[PDB]
Amino acid sequence: HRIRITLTSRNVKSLEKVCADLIRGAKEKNLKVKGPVRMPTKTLRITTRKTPCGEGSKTWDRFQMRIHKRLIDLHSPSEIVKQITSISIEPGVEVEVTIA
Amino acid sequence: KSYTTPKKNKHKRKKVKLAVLKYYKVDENGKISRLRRECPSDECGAGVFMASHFDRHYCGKCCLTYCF
Amino acid sequence: GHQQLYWSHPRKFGQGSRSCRVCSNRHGLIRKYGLNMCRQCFRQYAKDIGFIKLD
Amino acid sequence: MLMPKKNRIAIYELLFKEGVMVAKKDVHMPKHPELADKNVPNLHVMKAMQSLKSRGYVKEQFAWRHFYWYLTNEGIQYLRDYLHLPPEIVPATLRR
Amino acid sequence: MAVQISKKRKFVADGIFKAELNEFLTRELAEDGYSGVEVRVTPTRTEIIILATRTQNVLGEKGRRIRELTAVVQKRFGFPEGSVELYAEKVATRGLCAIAQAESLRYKLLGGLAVRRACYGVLRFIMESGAKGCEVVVSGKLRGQRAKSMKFVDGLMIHSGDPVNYYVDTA
RNA sequence: CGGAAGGGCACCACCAGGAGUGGAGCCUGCGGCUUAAUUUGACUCAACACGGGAAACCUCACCCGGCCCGGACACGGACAGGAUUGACAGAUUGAUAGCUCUUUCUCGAUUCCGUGGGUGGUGGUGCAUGGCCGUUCUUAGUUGGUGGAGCGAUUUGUCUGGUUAAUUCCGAUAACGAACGAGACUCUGGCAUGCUAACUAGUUACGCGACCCCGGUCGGCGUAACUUCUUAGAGGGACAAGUGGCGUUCAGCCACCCGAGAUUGAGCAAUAACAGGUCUGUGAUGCCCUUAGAUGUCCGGGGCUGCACGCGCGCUACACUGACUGGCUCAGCGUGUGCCUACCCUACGCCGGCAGGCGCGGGUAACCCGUUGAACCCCAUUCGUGAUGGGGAUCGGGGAUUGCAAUUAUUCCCCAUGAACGAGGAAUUCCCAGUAAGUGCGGGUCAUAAGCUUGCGUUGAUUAAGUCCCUGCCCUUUGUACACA
Repeated sequence: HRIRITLTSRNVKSLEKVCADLIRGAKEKNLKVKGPVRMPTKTLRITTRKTPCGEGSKTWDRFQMRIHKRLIDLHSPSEIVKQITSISIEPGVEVEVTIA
Repeated sequence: KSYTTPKKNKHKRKKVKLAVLKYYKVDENGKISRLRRECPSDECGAGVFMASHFDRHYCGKCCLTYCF
Repeated sequence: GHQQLYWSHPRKFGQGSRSCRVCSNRHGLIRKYGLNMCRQCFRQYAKDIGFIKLD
Repeated sequence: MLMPKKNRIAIYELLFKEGVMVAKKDVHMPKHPELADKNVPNLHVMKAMQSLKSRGYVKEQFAWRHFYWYLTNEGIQYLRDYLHLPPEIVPATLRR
Repeated sequence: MAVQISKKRKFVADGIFKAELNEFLTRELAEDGYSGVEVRVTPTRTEIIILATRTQNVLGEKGRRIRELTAVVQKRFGFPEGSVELYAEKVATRGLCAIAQAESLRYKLLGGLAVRRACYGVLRFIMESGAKGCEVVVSGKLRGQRAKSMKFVDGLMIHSGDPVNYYVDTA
């Protein structure tokens, strides 16, 4: 009954809406909830050639995506969990449900 | 360009005329006589013969050799 | 022996086993994170994958 | 291009039950991942279907590793004339 | 899922899947006025929205071309039958989607219209639909072998900074 | 264009300095030579650790030999009294390539031969190209409409003076209305004792357990709160904001109080052009060539690693601020089990000095490697000016890893061999505040692997805050017989 909900989204502000929606979605249903943990992001440093050939000066690319993750624990049964996460889902945020 | 060594030729197939006539010998009765030996494999039991050469046998696909 | 000398050479390792997934060329590969992609098309297809140069 | 009748029939039969059937631009693969039951090696599906692509009965399109073949209504009668199929049964992409 | 790939490798594969399937459809759906795609990832179901201009040609024969695209992803990318559903949508204010007239320029050039006359057609349409500015470049071989470049620029346009990322469309 | 002037700017420029290269060793790439290839492209800034190119095979684009057609489709023959695919042996072969050769058993219409023709090519043409990159150009310049001047080409706007990093503005003004570049915009850094959250992190107190004589310690366990240390969301915070001098006192400038910042770094970066490169990144491509005895493909081997020589990017030292041996102690970039894919980071106890091998287990990752006990540097002995305990080039013997395959020592470990090198000439490269530089760790390159490079961490300075002396950049005036300038 200590059900874990994980939020993974590429965007910064889009993940902020959904976690705050689940903050509002847990208080409106009045269940014991552990707060959404603002868990550190990771940057994928991809530094390659800008040039296809070997002619030109040495320039290096700087590619970086900062995937960010949250985890929310609910002290509620499984029926309540599937009611909330199945409504108004966006492409940005992925939802993962862990019972333990 | 130019080629010094002549190319090795493709194997021209030796066509056999009336290949089934040289499988059996005819009798005036209603019987058939078998000259070559059938293969004892599971894939081919009776409809496939073996290459009865002058020194040892061979089957086409299952690769079985009957030496003497 | 055509069917056995065709693929007698192992490709369990080496740089000829892995190539690009568009050009199928065997150079400039970014093997990291299981991309299996040449770097030249990676910059071209950076918008279709997501990669942008913020900083 | 000498291929067995079991490989010959299975290529044409899969093309009729679905309007599409895919392959890969990689000759060095033993079995087609779509059909893991029969042999159907990749060099058979590229070249025997290319006989159908050469006479203009299918749409041809490529996406980075894979050839995509959209069978048209003109090619349905070609499979009907060869595989002896009734016209009542229809491809799944024409089903509504 | 059994092998349990990491999240770092998943969005790389998700970006690859967003790259390959979009690029698969661009070369195939090029005569229909491609404008962009967007896929929704959900449990047990794969919802994808495809945007195009001419909604008459997005279906073919009562949705035959729609159903052909349902089984292509079913066979190559490894998805169950019925787990993916495709919805066709119509374009609003299509004169501001830069790739919409980009192909429209080609079929006039490929069809047999003049390089000269087709160029007026695009710049008239983007002003007719309403644009604050534009940057139309046509380059290549013209009237022979030597490379000639024509650039038709009028209005407001920004080339530097973050405004390039999300305020303009480049085709 | 000016070895014409007036200005402004720049450590790919100077002074003052600092650290280097060119001197020695080794490695990489290039030129030349040679052989069957020592594939090739690239040649001032913009070629020369460049093509991601750290090559036993693949990559390989080259050569030595041999398979195979995947020549589809259409046309004429051909044949079921058989159109064609395959083969145990023995010779040959590099092979258990029936590749062929003397000998026959299997195939059933997929199909063979000739004609159209198709396809493939890291085949050629970057002076046919597109696209991409680099450069012009690290600086600030440019374009439309109306209007004005000139018969016209053309020109104004796009600028005297001040000021700015700037065509930055004030301000004059045949200019006005606009637009781009810079500016603006985005990412990150130190300031947040304030909010949200944190049992995938810690803090404070205690419960015990253990040590020494009430107190001190335990990343030894667990717990009543919290984010001060760990992190990310909204944010706020800097604007010359204020004061005193300089300046039409306007644009603005200098110093100072307080405050984490009174000039942090990076991405993007206007019109237009380069006969710069890439056809060897493309199922992106025009034209030409081959297409059966193949410039298509596959396998085996060799080269791309050769060596009188020259050059460049790099590492190591040339020693006492140093070498060695022990004690010691502090990181965040990161990364980690894969569609095919046959391939993960490793904890622990062990065998062995060692490379390595055997059992289990954690981790798809703030959980585990790991609390990343990383180095120079701190301390204590030996060394003692000796090319010597600096230096490790060369070379021999031995042990395993990766790999089917290392021989040209893949790669590492042990012993031993112990060369030059005494601070490097004419010259030349980079840098001014966590800056040059000393130093180590991640990612790509990887089956085995960093002498390269992108990032990150430790330690961390000398000199200057100026100039056009040299070398380059942008304007104005000026003269031209130049206009591929």
